[PDB]
Amino acid sequence: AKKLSPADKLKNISSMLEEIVEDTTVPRNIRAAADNAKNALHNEEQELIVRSATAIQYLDDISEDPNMPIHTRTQIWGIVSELETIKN
Amino acid sequence: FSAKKLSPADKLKNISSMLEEIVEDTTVPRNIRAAADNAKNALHNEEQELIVRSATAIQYLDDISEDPNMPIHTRTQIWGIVSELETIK
Repeated sequence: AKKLSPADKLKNISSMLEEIVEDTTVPRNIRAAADNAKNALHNEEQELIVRSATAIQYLDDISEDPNMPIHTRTQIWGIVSELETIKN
Repeated sequence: FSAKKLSPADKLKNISSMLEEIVEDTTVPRNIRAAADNAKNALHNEEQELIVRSATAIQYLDDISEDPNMPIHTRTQIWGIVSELETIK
């Protein structure tokens, strides 16, 4: 009857982020934004909800970019929605 | 200004597609696959407004989440679908 642990959620989100970072079809700056978001989630000086908010902001900032591929936008939406579920 | 975002239509499409993935997934208990189809059809219940349909779909998935037989991969897929359903407003 396992629920998903905070560690598992962060690992899943980070993998979704690395999927964008490694999608060499994606513009450099968007890949950079996803890696910043990814690194934000591993800031050990912050608790999870503060890391999550930080990562959300890096992702919202880039969502404003004119050359984002349709597939990447759907991906970011999923990552952000998952980030917003993180509580405690 | 509102942010560049997916349309509600596109969110629903993407959620339905993710649900269909579990439905067609043979490694999943039939009851959990049926729950994911139930959730998917709940989204197209044009009898209700979007908030209620989303919640109904979430409810199907939350009810089946307490199933001890659920595979790890499916649990992650459902967390993603629920998260996205929760943004439907």
